[PDB]
Amino acid sequence: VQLQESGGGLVYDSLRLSCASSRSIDGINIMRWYRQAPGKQRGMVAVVTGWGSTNYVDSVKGRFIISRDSAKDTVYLQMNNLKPEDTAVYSCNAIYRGSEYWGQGTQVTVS
Amino acid sequence: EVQLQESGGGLVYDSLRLSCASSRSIDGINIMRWYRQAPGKQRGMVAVVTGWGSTNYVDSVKGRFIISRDSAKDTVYLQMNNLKPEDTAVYSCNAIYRGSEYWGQGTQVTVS
Amino acid sequence: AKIAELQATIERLTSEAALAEGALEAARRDRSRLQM
Amino acid sequence: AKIAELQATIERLTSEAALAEGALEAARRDRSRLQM
Repeated sequence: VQLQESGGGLVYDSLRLSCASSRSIDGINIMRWYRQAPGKQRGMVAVVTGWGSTNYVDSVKGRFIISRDSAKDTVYLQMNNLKPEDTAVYSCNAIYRGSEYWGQGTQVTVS
Repeated sequence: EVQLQESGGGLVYDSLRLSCASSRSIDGINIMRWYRQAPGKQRGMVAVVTGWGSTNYVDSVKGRFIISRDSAKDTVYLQMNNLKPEDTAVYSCNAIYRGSEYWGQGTQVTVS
Repeated sequence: AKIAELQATIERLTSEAALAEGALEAARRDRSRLQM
Repeated sequence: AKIAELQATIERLTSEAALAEGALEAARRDRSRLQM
């Protein structure tokens, strides 16, 4: 399948994240957010599924939050008044139809 | 609370099995596994298995730890062979009924 | 109900890791912050 | 069909968790080694 990755930005937030699929829309399997400080191993950030369950990676409670419409599968995720050290490549990453899939990933300063 | 008792281990230097039958939901197969915890550290898992035949394992125990089952009398299988002298490890099933997770007496099975 | 409790699996599952690697990621971050 | 999708994603996620859990088993014992 094909996806879309964008919406990150470069700050020191007041920005929006928009994560869609080109297809397989809203057949909402388990689908996840990622980040990675460079030269290291990429990992878990945030995940939402058939229920949009309210859980992410511990470092979020009050800072990273989901929000979805099936508009073009352009699920979102809330990234406000951030915490700096996350400054790294972010990437939503979804697993659909019995197989995993990966987005682009964008270099992002947060601080 | 559902008494998911497991037992039948041994303590020596290999289908040794915390005989992992049921008193509730006789193979009410929703979600179940085994865990482990190496001393002085946190807990973990040797192998996580699924009522749907997909019974995979912790990445290391490959080649020696395989899980199967016998639901016809509710008897899931912890089958091993050729004890690797490291194999001092904690062995116990784990299960998740109604979403609520479940545990037993468990055992740090003393085996080489 | 075949759905209801089969569907009841994932949410604890997806909650497991989300809590799980947190410290595991925090500790290895805390591995990195003070060791190398 | 619905049951099919739920089932498949279950098996994938247990694959994922097992690999991740072995990895951090290795990482935590490494942390303990550098402790000792």
